[PDB]
Amino acid sequence: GIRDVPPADQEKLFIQKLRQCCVLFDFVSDPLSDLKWKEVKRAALSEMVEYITHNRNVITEPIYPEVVHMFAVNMFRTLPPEPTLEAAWPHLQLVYEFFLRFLESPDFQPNIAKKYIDQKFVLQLLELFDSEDPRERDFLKTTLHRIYGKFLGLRAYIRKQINNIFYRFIYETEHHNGIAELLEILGSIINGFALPLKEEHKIFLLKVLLPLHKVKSLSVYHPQLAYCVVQFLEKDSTLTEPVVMALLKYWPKTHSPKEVMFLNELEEILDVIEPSEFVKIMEPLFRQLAKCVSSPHFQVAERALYYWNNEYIMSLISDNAAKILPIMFPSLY
Amino acid sequence: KLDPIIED
Repeated sequence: GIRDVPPADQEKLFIQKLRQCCVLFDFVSDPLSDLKWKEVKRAALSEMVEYITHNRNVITEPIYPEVVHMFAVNMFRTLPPEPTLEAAWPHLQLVYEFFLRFLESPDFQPNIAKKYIDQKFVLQLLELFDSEDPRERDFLKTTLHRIYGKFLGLRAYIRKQINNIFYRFIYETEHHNGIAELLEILGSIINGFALPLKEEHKIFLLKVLLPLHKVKSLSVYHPQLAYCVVQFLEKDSTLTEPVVMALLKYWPKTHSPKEVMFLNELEEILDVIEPSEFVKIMEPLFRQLAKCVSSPHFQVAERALYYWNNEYIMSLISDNAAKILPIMFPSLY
Repeated sequence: KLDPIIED
């Protein structure tokens, strides 16, 4: 290991390995090519992971630019046009692992690192969320979460650029492989919002999160989206009417199994709803619920019927029985 | 899974 040469020589050798790992190998054209050198690079990456994991005061000031340059050269690249996996994963996996341990080390000083981990770095990182490889997206997700946490100065930039990605997805391409992972990061951020909610965030709910419900591939990221929406209503109950009315607007207009995820989101909203907000939206909500109960899709009908077994929802229905019963049972009440 | 991040 690096640990086994004299302490005077260790930084030099560490830098030397980081630079060797800037050599890039092709795993696609000829997959049996250069196996000896590929292994040399894998072992060097693995050695550097161990070295920063098991030693202290080894991330010195000259290490920072070398680490960031090594990451960039390996990771910032044009992406190709069940899932398609990244053939270079045997190396990229270890670069992600090492960079993560770099960020999480007790030696790590954000006041030094911020000179190299900047808006440009975050821009290029965020482009990689469109990777087809779910393992890459998973490492990216964790990495960006760590960066957002440790770099206060980058937080506004990260939020804005995720919004740019979301806007292009909604209004242009309707195709992006990592919406779910980005919403997962946003969920953790929304949960930490202070009160009262900044106007920036309410705009983000109303202009970004709600319109995400209209994109045809919604089912891929819907659980993560619902979680973000519910967190907003736990923070500020006065946003209930615009959220519920928008959800009702985006509700499928043919009977569909996709209504199941809409019923899930809506029940999760009702679980945190205030009685006075409930009365505002109960009539349109239960008109939709009545249609779902009568759905010719068995799973939709059953799913809607379960609302009656939610004790809290039933207490709200029962306190407003005179207005809700005639909607749920027109030929009776 | 991801820990909350407190606004600051």
